[PDB]
Amino acid sequence: KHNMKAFLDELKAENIKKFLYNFTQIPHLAGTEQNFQLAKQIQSQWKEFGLDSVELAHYDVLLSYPNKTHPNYISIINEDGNEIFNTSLFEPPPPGYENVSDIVPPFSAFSPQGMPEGDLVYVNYARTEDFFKLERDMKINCSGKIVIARYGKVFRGNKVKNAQLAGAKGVILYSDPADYFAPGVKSYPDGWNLPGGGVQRGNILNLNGAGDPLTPGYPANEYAYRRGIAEAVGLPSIPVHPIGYYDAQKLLEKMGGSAPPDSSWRGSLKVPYNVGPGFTGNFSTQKVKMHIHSTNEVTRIYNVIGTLRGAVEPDRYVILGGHRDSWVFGGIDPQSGAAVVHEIVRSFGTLKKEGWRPRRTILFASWDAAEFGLLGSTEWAEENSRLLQERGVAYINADSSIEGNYTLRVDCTPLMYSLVHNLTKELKSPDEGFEGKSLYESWTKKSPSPEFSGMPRISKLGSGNDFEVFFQRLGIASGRARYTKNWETGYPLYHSVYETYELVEKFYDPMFKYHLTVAQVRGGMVFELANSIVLPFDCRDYAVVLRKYADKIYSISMKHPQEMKTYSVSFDSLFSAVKNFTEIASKFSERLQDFSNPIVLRMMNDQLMFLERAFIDPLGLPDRPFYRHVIYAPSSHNKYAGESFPGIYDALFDIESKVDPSKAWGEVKRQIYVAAFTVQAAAETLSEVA
Amino acid sequence: KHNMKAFLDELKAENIKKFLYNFTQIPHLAGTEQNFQLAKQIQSQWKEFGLDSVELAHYDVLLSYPNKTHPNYISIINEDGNEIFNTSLFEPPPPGYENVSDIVPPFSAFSPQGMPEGDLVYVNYARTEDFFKLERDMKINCSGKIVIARYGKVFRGNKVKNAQLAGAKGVILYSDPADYFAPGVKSYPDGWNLPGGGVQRGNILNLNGAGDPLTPGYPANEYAYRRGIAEAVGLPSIPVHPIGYYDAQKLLEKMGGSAPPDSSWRGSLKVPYNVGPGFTGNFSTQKVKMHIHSTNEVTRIYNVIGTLRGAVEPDRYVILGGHRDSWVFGGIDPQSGAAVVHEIVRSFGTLKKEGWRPRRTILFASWDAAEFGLLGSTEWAEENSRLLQERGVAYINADSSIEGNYTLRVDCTPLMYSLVHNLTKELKSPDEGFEGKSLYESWTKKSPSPEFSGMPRISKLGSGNDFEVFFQRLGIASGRARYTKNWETGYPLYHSVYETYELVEKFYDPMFKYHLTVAQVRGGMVFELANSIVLPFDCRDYAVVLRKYADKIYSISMKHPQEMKTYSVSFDSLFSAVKNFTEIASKFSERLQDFSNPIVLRMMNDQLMFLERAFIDPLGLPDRPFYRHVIYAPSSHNKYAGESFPGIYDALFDIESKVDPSKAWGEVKRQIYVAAFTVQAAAETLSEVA
Ligand SMILES: *[C@@H]1O[C@H](CO)[C@@H](O[C@@H]2O[C@H](CO)[C@@H](O[C@@H]3O[C@H](CO)[C@@H](O)[C@H](O[C@H]4O[C@H](CO)[C@@H](O)[C@H](O)[C@@H]4O)[C@@H]3O)[C@H](O)[C@H]2NC(C)=O)[C@H](O)[C@H]1NC(C)=O
Ligand SMILES: *[C@@H]1O[C@H](CO)[C@@H](O[C@@H]2O[C@H](CO)[C@@H](O[C@@H]3O[C@H](CO)[C@@H](O)[C@H](O[C@H]4O[C@H](CO)[C@@H](O)[C@H](O)[C@@H]4O)[C@@H]3O)[C@H](O)[C@H]2NC(C)=O)[C@H](O)[C@H]1NC(C)=O
Ligand SMILES: *[C@@H]1O[C@H](CO)[C@@H](O[C@@H]2O[C@H](CO)[C@@H](O)[C@H](O)[C@H]2NC(C)=O)[C@H](O)[C@H]1NC(C)=O
Ligand SMILES: *[C@@H]1O[C@H](CO)[C@@H](O[C@@H]2O[C@H](CO)[C@@H](O)[C@H](O)[C@H]2NC(C)=O)[C@H](O)[C@H]1NC(C)=O
Ligand SMILES: *[C@@H]1O[C@H](CO)[C@@H](O[C@@H]2O[C@H](CO)[C@@H](O)[C@H](O)[C@H]2NC(C)=O)[C@H](O)[C@H]1NC(C)=O
Ligand SMILES: *[C@@H]1O[C@H](CO)[C@@H](O[C@@H]2O[C@H](CO)[C@@H](O)[C@H](O)[C@H]2NC(C)=O)[C@H](O)[C@H]1NC(C)=O
Ligand SMILES: *[C@@H]1O[C@H](CO)[C@@H](O[C@@H]2O[C@H](CO)[C@@H](O)[C@H](O)[C@H]2NC(C)=O)[C@H](O)[C@H]1NC(C)=O
Ligand SMILES: *[C@@H]1O[C@H](CO)[C@@H](O[C@@H]2O[C@H](CO)[C@@H](O)[C@H](O)[C@H]2NC(C)=O)[C@H](O)[C@H]1NC(C)=O
Ligand SMILES: CCCCCCC[C@H](NC(=O)[C@H](CC(=O)O)NC(C)=O)C(=O)O
Ligand SMILES: CCCCCCC[C@H](NC(=O)[C@H](CC(=O)O)NC(C)=O)C(=O)O
Ligand SMILES: *[C@@H]1O[C@H](CO)[C@@H](O)[C@H](O)[C@H]1NC(C)=O
Ligand SMILES: *[C@@H]1O[C@H](CO)[C@@H](O)[C@H](O)[C@H]1NC(C)=O
Ligand SMILES: *[C@@H]1O[C@H](CO)[C@@H](O)[C@H](O)[C@H]1NC(C)=O
Ligand SMILES: *[C@@H]1O[C@H](CO)[C@@H](O)[C@H](O)[C@H]1NC(C)=O
Ligand SMILES: *[C@@H]1O[C@H](CO)[C@@H](O)[C@H](O)[C@H]1NC(C)=O
Ligand SMILES: *[C@@H]1O[C@H](CO)[C@@H](O)[C@H](O)[C@H]1NC(C)=O
Ligand SMILES: [Ca+2]
Ligand SMILES: [Ca+2]
Ligand SMILES: [Cl-]
Ligand SMILES: [Cl-]
Ligand SMILES: [Zn+2]
Ligand SMILES: [Zn+2]
Ligand SMILES: [Zn+2]
Ligand SMILES: [Zn+2]
Repeated sequence: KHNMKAFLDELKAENIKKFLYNFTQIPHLAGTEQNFQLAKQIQSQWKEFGLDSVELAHYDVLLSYPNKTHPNYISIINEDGNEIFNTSLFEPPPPGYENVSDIVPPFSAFSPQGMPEGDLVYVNYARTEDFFKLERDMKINCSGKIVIARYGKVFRGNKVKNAQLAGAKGVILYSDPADYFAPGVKSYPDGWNLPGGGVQRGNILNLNGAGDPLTPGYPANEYAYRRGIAEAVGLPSIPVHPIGYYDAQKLLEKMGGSAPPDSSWRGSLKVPYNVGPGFTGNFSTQKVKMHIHSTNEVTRIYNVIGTLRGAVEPDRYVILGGHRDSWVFGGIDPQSGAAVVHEIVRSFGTLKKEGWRPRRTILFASWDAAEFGLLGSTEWAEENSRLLQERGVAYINADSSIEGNYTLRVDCTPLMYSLVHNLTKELKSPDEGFEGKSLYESWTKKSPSPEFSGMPRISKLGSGNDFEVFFQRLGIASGRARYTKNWETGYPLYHSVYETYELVEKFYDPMFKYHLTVAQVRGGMVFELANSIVLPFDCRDYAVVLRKYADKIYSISMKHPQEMKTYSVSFDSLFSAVKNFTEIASKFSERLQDFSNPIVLRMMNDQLMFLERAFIDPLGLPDRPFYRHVIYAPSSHNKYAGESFPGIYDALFDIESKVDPSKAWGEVKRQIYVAAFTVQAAAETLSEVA
Repeated sequence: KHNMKAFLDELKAENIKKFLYNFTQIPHLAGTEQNFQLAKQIQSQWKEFGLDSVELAHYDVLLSYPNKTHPNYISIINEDGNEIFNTSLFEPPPPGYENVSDIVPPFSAFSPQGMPEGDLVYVNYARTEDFFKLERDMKINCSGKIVIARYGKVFRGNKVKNAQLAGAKGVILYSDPADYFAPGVKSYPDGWNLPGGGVQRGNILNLNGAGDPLTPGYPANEYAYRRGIAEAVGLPSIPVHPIGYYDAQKLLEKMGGSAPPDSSWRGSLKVPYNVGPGFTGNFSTQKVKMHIHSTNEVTRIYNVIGTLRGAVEPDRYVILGGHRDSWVFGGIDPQSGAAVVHEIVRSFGTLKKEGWRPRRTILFASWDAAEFGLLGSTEWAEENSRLLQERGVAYINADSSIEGNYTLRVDCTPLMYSLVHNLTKELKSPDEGFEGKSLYESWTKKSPSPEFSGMPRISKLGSGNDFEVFFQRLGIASGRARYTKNWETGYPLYHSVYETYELVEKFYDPMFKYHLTVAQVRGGMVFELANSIVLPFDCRDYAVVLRKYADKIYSISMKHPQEMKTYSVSFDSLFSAVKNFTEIASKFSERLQDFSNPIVLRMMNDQLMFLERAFIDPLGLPDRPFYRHVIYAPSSHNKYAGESFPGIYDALFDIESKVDPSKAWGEVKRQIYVAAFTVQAAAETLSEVA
């Protein structure tokens, strides 16, 4: 038989290991020859594996690179203009790689050039709440200052956006051991902790889902008309550079001015964590100077797109995609994901060579330039948006398979909750102490649901990964799964040169059993979405969460009862809409269970497929035209986090500070109307069609 | 048998006549009790006729009405502030109706209040070219003036928009006998010409497809959050009032200043048609004073929505819709259309009572408030947009069935050209001298195609009618057909109190044979769209027109060869896209002809249905977010006319006057890229799906 169990049994830990080794011997930075060579290799291998067609889809997009002959660095500058301390020009390379060529030194992609000279202010994580604390409580003025911020808690671009708007002329980002050095664990190469010379790379764009900064809305193809740099989307306006904690210590140790307001502002370094501005009396006349010479350059990128044509519904697409580009070796990010995708393609291909085809078409994607702002997946979706929104059933992402070895982590639409629960009950747990038990059992024990007994935690989707354009712009049901760490007690080497094959094989997953379990979850999801007669979506699960989200947004508003009285702010329409969605979903599920008629089936499969699509508003969210999903959007304060009813949430955020409360509460009421209307309209897609 | 011929044979001229009489005895102005009573009657009758369900869909939208106790009028005002002449307070009512209550006096809907006093400038038709001539050639300054313009040639709102931007403080609109009095024909009631006391009503909004000015994007339902009047969409900012030619003569006869530049500026009145500004020397000290007291008021409107559920594909909708609201009696506009819709519903119902159902669902609509800006159809489409864009096969409009008695007029998407040609070859011509000949033969003889021998003229769609939201915002294939006049040699009584049943029965269509022929065309189109196994769309016809439109836009650009050299403006991408569309459409048509498999059929019917949808750009046209179709949009100078490649056309329009030619030609290049990309993307929807 060719059923799911046949597909799953063909997946092998040893193959995943072989592929991971093969993908991580040299750097694969977006836009470089080595990453084009890897694209060609994967294209060739996916053809060998048995896919019907495998093509490269290329685009010419804005990328950013350091200048090879004028390196980026930061200085402490004395009274005379002598540079008395300089940060590192590169991370000490890991053992055995000290002669590998073309390792990109640490930099912040898309930083402008500049050499700003100034006094530091230390801004904790540079979160919006951290800036509120500085300015409103401590009365510290960031205007004209260089801010030094520690990484962690939110996406780094959001930090830079916050720093900009606070008036800063530069940002130094660093990794504090409080956030990236786990107690009792050795630094790389003898454990998985971050050494003092390690540095986290990463882009600092604020694109809000636009993709290539020069071509928002349209693919960056050969005839594309590009915005000028001055009109580009999302580019930072102040120089930015990341450093390690050895170099950060040398910068923080002289900080004067105000004490930290409290212990949540102190990291683990042996420094005062003084907020500034400026250094203590002896060194009051020294300043910090940035030297940033990186250049933005339109560069060709390549996606690999593999097709396994459906036997019955070839015009319905289930997509498994993850990126291929890495900052350096990509040991975890993304090659632990890409190796899993490669073995999934191999397994589907094995079944295909034996005469099997899935019911629906499966598309497999190896995306380029994800590290520079999800550029490869976004340009491809812009090029193919008409096909995807009329044919796209689901998107399963496949970036890093592991970020820890403790338990499963799943983030997905409520439409896939039942599918995930059912699949994980049929898979074996890889965990110690759970041998012979299901993955559902181990996951639920380690990561319990906050609301329900005997259920696991599943998170929302925001951004930060290649599902973003599919889910937040186009409204295609999306999910992701990986193995993760224990939060109760990014990983330390994230985006550093130390993310290697050896890191994974020695410290994360020596037997590749966690990788195998992730391959079974992602591959299993794809198999069920592409083969189940009725799409494996349960609309009643959306109804349950919509009520939770409506309760939660109402509770936020109810912090301001006088204003709700004054401006007549009612959530009655939104609760009515959610109640109607609940009733209609219940009736639809009865019909689905109770309907030989392939027209009624496909009519009902179309109602299932277009249900996620119904939460899209074609006008987008306010000043964010490419975030269109009314229920979820990436948080306006943290791209990594999903926010529910984002339009209403943003209208309420810090509302007590708004200068015209009538207008502000009017906008809250407008967002309640948009949300209530969208929920009711989605509900009505599930009604009998005529 | 229940086939098309059975449907068509059941339609009767005598029933159309009976219904037209029934619909036109009292006024049915949007928002009034009489028009709600008619909605209830139609709902009841459509139920009786056999529809599965018939509901009222209501919305609360901005309407505009005169003040019953402070009437609108225009004055000539002397030096002392004595009003020496006043325009009429109402049109003399037609014979037998002089005691009918609730006739709305002539007014311009949505005019603001005001009493501006000034000197006139006569602006011909107030077209953009007329304003160019005044300002650039004659150096006449409209700032602070009351402009008097004649109706005709373009939609009246576009006139008011032009007048506003020229700085005017008021607009007087009038009907010149050159445009509304056919030579040798008697005035109403003794012929179909416009009498001197007749006045054309009509709204003067510039909504650009938004629908209700207070709720753009979302239905004006019970919980809607409304913009303030100051933020409303499309409202004119200067007072506007329409008058007849007896009253216009009294205003024009004193005009001084400059002579008309040429004979195309002179109408038929016995006046000089002097452009002004102001009156001749004897009366130089007199001014014109407007008195406008109309009020905008949120008012409930009602659409009737009838459903005939499909037997095989109930989730595919073919829509026949036209409006019900009229300015006064609606003898032609819209009741000549609504009477045809009523007989079509009756005929489909007859077949339904005998056990027949169409293959796909047919929706029938009686729209409200079309006269106030297509409000009823637009709010309904906003409410149901998710259902329509995933299920909508086609929209056939049904406003006035006649505007003349000479020949057929069809405006539609190229996807319906073959369907119309085939249907009209099977229908009998109603025309004198063509007895026993087909309607195709008579139409083609009277209205030949410009480009092809032995083919009829079919026009493009713009706006001005209720197909606008379906076609231009949502991308649902749309069409319209009516009987029209001979252009080689609006109709005179358009939007006047003289549009009565007697007008039609005595002067336009005494036997109701032209109405019957229109019922066969519209009803026949609906029958074929709702019943044909394969959708009756021919993608190759789109390929032919796209090449014509690309040739035409290139020719416009080629008026500026130096600039195209300087800024490297190439249309190569657009021609490549059109060539690819041609090739792919040809291959798709081969597969369609050559494919027992209902999945392949429906897959291919989905490719046909979503082909119009592929021409929608989710970002809309520049500053017009609700006009989304890249191939067609209503002209930016005349809402009634369709324009092809509107984005490029507007970027080229008057480009030689732009102050920064680099930026202007950059925008032309951007629009060429958007157009080329959209054509290629539409083409790719017709490729094999996997
Ligand atoms: C959830 O689904 C329910 C349907 O089960 C749906 O109920 C609808 O609610 C609206 C109210 O928002 C009802 O609207 C009424 O319709 C009648 C005509 O049928 C009108 O006469 C009413 O207007 C009068 O009363 C108003 C309220 O006091 C006044 O503001 C107004 O000026 C009039 O005097 C009113 O429009 C509608 O009938 C029902 N439909 C039903 C029961 O089938 C509810 O709206 C759905 N929720 C959401 C968020 O969509
Ligand atoms: C109409 O359909 C045809 C397909 O039949 C399609 O042809 C495509 O055209 C593009 C050109 O716009 C081709 O792009 C080339 O792709 C190759 C790789 O396959 C690249 O190496 C090429 O880039 C080099 O050359 C460029 C031009 O001088 C340079 O600008 C560039 O820097 C590189 O040196 C180039 O990208 C593409 O291969 C074909 N696809 C085919 C033939 O299958 C055409 O685009 C379609 N029309 C529209 C409007 O979409
Ligand atoms: C990664 O694996 C690929 C696939 O086996 C290797 O590429 C092959 O290399 C051999 C011998 O050098 C060639 O004969 C084949 O043509 C290649 N096949 C391809 C590209 O599909 C590649 O060498 C491996 N890389 C590493 C670092 O081990
Ligand atoms: C930090 O780096 C800078 C740049 O390389 C060093 O400054 C340069 O030193 C060289 C060697 O003497 C001189 O030729 C240049 O004139 C210097 N450039 C300057 C001062 O801007 C600097 O000495 C380094 N500091 C430390 C502590 O290594
Ligand atoms: C997950 O598994 C459950 C348990 O089998 C499925 O629920 C059953 O579905 C069948 C077929 O429709 C019904 O006959 C049963 O009554 C259901 N049992 C329940 C609800 O306890 C469920 O459909 C699966 N989810 C998927 C496939 O997405
Ligand atoms: C238009 O026709 C309708 C439908 O026949 C007439 O309405 C009917 O009037 C009769 C007698 O007055 C009532 O018994 C029915 O209940 C009505 N039927 C409906 C409303 O569906 C209406 O009178 C006609 N109007 C004119 C002006 O002739
Ligand atoms: C035009 O209409 C106005 C408004 O009705 C007339 O002016 C009014 O005349 C009455 C009757 O004598 C006076 O009571 C008001 O004081 C007048 N209002 C004014 C002058 O603003 C005016 O006479 C009419 N002109 C003609 C020629 O009929
Ligand atoms: C209009 O009528 C023509 C003539 O019958 C149709 O074209 C024929 O379609 C059949 C069935 O696919 C083909 O076998 C013939 O070769 C076609 N004849 C031609 C092109 O001359 C055409 O499809 C009809 N258009 C519709 C139904 O939209
Ligand atoms: C356009 C908004 C996102 C910015 C593009 C880079 C995205 C990149 N993503 C990542 O680095 C992701 C984050 C995650 O999903 O855990 N890393 C992994 C291991 O999945 C970044 O954070 O830098
Ligand atoms: C929002 C843009 C259109 C404005 C709404 C009123 C539309 C109204 N339409 C009409 O009066 C139409 C015009 C036509 O299609 O021939 N009249 C008829 C007889 O069909 C108007 O012109 O006044
Ligand atoms: C890189 O820096 C060198 C000098 O170190 C300079 O000559 C060159 O212009 C730069 N490269 C760029 C900007 O691409
Ligand atoms: C912060 O300091 C600078 C002094 O350079 C000043 O110009 C700016 O307005 C200040 N912002 C405040 C006080 O909010
Ligand atoms: C793998 O799990 C073990 C046991 O809990 C632990 O000692 C080790 O630190 C884990 N590795 C990582 C990278 O979390
Ligand atoms: C209409 O005009 C009368 C006086 O003629 C005035 O009292 C009333 O306010 C007006 N009605 C409105 C503005 O609806
Ligand atoms: C038109 O005339 C007015 C005089 O009231 C003037 O203010 C305005 O600027 C003029 N416009 C021109 C000359 O373009
Ligand atoms: C109807 O057609 C006849 C004959 O050509 C013509 O005399 C009459 O004017 C037409 N009526 C209208 C309204 O065009
Ligand atoms: Ca783009
Ligand atoms: Ca609206
Ligand atoms: Cl992932
Ligand atoms: Cl029409
Ligand atoms: Zn990644
Ligand atoms: Zn990453
Ligand atoms: Zn009309
Ligand atoms: Zn009209």
